[PDB]
Amino acid sequence: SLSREDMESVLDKMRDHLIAKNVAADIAVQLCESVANKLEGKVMGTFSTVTSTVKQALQESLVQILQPQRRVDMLRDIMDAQRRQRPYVVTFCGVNGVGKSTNLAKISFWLLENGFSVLIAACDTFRAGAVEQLRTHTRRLSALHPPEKHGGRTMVQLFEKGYGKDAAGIAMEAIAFARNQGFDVVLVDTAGRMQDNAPLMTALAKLITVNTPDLVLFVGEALVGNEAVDQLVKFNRALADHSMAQTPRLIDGIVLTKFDTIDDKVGAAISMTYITSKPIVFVGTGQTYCDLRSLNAKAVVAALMKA
Amino acid sequence: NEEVLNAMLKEVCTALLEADVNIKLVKQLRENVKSAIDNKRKMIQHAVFKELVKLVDPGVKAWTPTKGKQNVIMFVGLQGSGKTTTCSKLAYYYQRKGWKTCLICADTFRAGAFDQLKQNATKARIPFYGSYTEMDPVIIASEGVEKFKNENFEIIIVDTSGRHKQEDSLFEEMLQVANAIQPDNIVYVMDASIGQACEAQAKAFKDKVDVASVIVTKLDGHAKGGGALSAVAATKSPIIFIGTGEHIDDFEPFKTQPFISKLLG
Ligand SMILES: Nc1nc2c(ncn2[C@@H]2O[C@H](COP(=O)(O)OP(=O)(O)NP(=O)(O)O)[C@@H](O)[C@H]2O)c(=O)[nH]1
Ligand SMILES: Nc1nc2c(ncn2[C@@H]2O[C@H](COP(=O)(O)OP(=O)(O)NP(=O)(O)O)[C@@H](O)[C@H]2O)c(=O)[nH]1
Ligand SMILES: Nc1ncnc2c1ncn2[C@@H]1O[C@H](COP(=O)(O)O)[C@@H](O)[C@H]1O
Ligand SMILES: [Mg+2]
Ligand SMILES: [Mg+2]
Repeated sequence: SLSREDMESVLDKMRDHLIAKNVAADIAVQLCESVANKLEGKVMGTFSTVTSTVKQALQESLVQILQPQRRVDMLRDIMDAQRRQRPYVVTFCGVNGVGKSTNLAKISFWLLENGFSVLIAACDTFRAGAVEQLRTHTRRLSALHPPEKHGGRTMVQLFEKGYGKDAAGIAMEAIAFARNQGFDVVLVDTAGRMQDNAPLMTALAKLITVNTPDLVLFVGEALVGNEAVDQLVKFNRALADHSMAQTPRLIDGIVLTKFDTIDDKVGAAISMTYITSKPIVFVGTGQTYCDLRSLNAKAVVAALMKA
Repeated sequence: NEEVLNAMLKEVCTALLEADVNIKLVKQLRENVKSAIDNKRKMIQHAVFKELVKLVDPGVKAWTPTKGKQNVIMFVGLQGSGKTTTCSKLAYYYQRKGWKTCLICADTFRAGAFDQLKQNATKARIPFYGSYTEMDPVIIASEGVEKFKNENFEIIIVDTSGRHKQEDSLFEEMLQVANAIQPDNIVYVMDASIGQACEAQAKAFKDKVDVASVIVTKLDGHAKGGGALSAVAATKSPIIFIGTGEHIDDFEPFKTQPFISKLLG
């Protein structure tokens, strides 16, 4: 049979490996202890070894964590939003410099490419240059998607009330604007905040509670370490406490960015989809509009198992 | 008693792993505190603390500007690590101490990069240079340093765009900016939340350009900044300042003792 004592060392090697490939330390621990429980008291295959057995077990549970039950078909959800004659509202949020604003632009490009109109709501009213940053994007996009290429319709537009104003109220006026001017999607950009800055997390929660977006997306850099876990736990804990609903609106999906910087230390993807049981909706792989990928769960796990 | 060392020691290996210290370093620190050790959690936690100090200290004193000469400081680092904000942070630091300081924006890529630095600099009443139109960072940085030289500035801080080791193009462009303005100090700015991918990038930066100082940002939150041990290792450079928030005065000079304390528990 397979006792815990036999697996003890190969399990320890796996844990250390996963940790080295940027899976959060406690997740690696929990991950491997699951593999232990699953295997205890079972017999191995005719030609299998204790190593090959736990290796395969680990690989399967990794694939399952990465592709979770709930998918997020975004264009399909937008199609449905169009039947109800309301805009589809997406809120991006996350800690500082992870790539909210820039991946919001990439997603706009993707939406425009499928023929939806998007109003970008500039609801980072704090950080220097946030508005001009989004303005630059809007200018770049509506040059790629001008009215003369869409029957005269304006397809992207920035909604901005400059710096200093309440984010939630701007988001509200934008969604209100999109309804009246016929914008298919509103993408709400929000300012970067630390996950345990009470005032800022309440502000974020207020913007979400007040405007009830269709999709809240957490944005996290793939470079991040153990912080991946804390950021999500506390963001999700903030949306649930500073909310006055029965089943409160939590984080719906993840945008894993800077994937092009981590080589095969690809572990942050496991860290995030393990705590939230939500899907990685897009992977960000660079700085241009073209650098947006889906998440190939089989192939990410492959990179994680290799070194 | 061999079991009371290890139980108390794998408990410290875990704290450090959770603090984003490179696993290589933990595996090494463990058998270092073990070899060198031959009321009980003090005889151990002290010898761990000492080995950690050896890791933050590169053995090199930090570069400092001289009053009355031209001091050019160039910032580099991964995308979104906090260079730009830390630029105005550092200028405001020197300016308040009575130096003639100024900021140059040599980012020609990031949307609204110049607007960002211009608003930062304008709020803090600090002279800046940059361009909405010029697309070659080397020309802005050159013509910027050249401008502020002619006006006898003491601290000329040059902000550059975020870049990462696998984009060979961007790493060349960095070396080209360095060669053009010939900085007296290159600062590598790093996010305190960075995971295991840190050593690799930092080495890559130091291998291409001459990094001589490190600043750690975003330490005001939950991250203990254990990546800094690897950054110091890779760049052979001391941590000079830490960033502790979004504002211009959320900045203080790095002190070794409190940082290792916070890193440990
Ligand atoms: N290599 C790489 N860089 C990326 C990726 N996504 C974003 N970036 C870069 O990372 C930096 C972060 O950009 P930004 O979008 O402003 O992030 P942010 O989270 O909005 N910042 P803020 O906290 O101030 O709102 C930018 O320089 C952007 O070009 C990615 O997938 N790969
Ligand atoms: N809480 C906190 N936020 C910080 C700190 N330093 C920077 N920030 C914030 O982090 C974000 C990124 O800063 P920024 O200077 O734009 O990054 P960058 O790396 O210079 N720019 P680039 O995208 O070109 O790489 C901004 O929201 C900035 O205000 C810090 O020490 N603490
Ligand atoms: N990312 C952020 N978004 C919104 N407010 C912030 C952020 N970071 C800090 N603050 C706080 O917002 C207030 C704005 O101050 P000021 O920018 O000086 O007008 C201060 O109380 C700051 O501490
Ligand atoms: Mg932003
Ligand atoms: Mg910058």
